[PDB]
Amino acid sequence: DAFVGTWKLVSSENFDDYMKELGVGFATRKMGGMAKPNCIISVNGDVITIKTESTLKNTEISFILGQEFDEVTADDRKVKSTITLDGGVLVQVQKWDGKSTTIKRKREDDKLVVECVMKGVTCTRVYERA
Ligand SMILES: CCCCCCCCCCCCCC(=O)O
Ligand SMILES: Nc1nc2ccc(F)cc2s1
Repeated sequence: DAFVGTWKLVSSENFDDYMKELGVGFATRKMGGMAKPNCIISVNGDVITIKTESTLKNTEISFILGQEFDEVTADDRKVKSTITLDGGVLVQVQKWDGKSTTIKRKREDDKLVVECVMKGVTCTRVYERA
């Protein structure tokens, strides 16, 4: 839709603080902090696939909107994820050990804007088409 494409990270704010709030150790934060991943979003019927590709780590999720799925995150959390579409925004929640984090993906002008929230920390990551 508005989301389908190959997207390249162009900016990131507060990502280290976000990872620290998730419990990510220093070595992994160091790897994440200057990563510039691509995000490849595709849809086939009911099923959305989001691939994240980077030099040191690739991940992939496929899901149906509103159907919970098990996910291993790039920092090796085992989470229960649910993604819905709300006013054009893809809203993902990950739940694990009584905690939660939200990742909201929205299309704004030329950009894919990703807002990641854990507790008091809000990180914003912007991608543009490859
Ligand atoms: C090897 C690098 C691993 C870095 C660990 C990052 C922690 C996972 C949080 C990812 C949030 C998704 C952000 C996005 O799609 O831009
Ligand atoms: N597969 C990958 N997912 C992420 C998420 C964040 C990041 F900084 C690097 C990577 S690599």
